[PDB]
Amino acid sequence: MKILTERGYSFVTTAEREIVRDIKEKLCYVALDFENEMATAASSSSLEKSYELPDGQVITIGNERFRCPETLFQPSFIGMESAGIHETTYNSIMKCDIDIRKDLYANNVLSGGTTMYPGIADRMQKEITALAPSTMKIKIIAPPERKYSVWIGGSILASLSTFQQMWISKQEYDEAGPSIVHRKC
Amino acid sequence: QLVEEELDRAQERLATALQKLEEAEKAADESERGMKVIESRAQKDEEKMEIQEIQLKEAK
Ligand SMILES: Nc1ncnc2c1ncn2[C@@H]1O[C@H](COP(=O)(O)OP(=O)(O)O)[C@@H](O)[C@H]1O
Repeated sequence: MKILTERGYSFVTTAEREIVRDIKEKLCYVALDFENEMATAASSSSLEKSYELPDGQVITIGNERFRCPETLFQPSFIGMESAGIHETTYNSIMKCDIDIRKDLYANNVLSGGTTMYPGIADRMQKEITALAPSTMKIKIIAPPERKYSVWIGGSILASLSTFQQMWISKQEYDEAGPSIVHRKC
Repeated sequence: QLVEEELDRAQERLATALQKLEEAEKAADESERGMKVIESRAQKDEEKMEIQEIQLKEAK
């Protein structure tokens, strides 16, 4: 919403925020190499696509398409101090015991909606490969339905027979108070 | 006789005009049908083209 104002389009309402969310879900992708992608978009106009708001009024966006999700890898674009998702993944790995991180390097599982951009698995693998030692096999696992992985796994879990003793019954709550939840389960 | 001759001649010509209008609106209907099917086809083709071009992008 903030980066689209430099082309003239101004979305300020909450409804317009929903419109911009739809634009993001339809036109944005992750660039494998950000710098030369930027130079390419500057040179030609083959990256420009068009979107039609729900009153006519087509809008055309250029390098915004990949500048929007690039923030995941350079969170300094929005004034945050953290590191990109590739770097926090690598740090979380390197915070684990040296014997399991070879098997962690090869089972990076992606989940949730924000991991649905075209080309995010390739960029992620490139970055982690550049960070990790040159002997490990980096494998990014990105299922085609990863937007509902949490719900699917939750149904699998709640269906297990060995899980039917892990519920928090009403009686346990009546005994222990709301603090039952984290104190035991 | 001028009154009644203008009357019935203009009336039958008005009938011909309304039939021409019905023909014109049916032409509008068929043209609109062609337009809608063709634009839907264009939409499908364009979205598939975009999928395939980005697939070549990732592949290469
Ligand atoms: N195809 C897509 N491409 C890019 N982003 C998407 C896509 N689909 C959803 N999103 C983003 O994912 C978010 C919703 O994802 P979701 O996993 O449902 O989050 P939550 O689990 O918190 O509800 C939205 O903010 C939207 O911007």
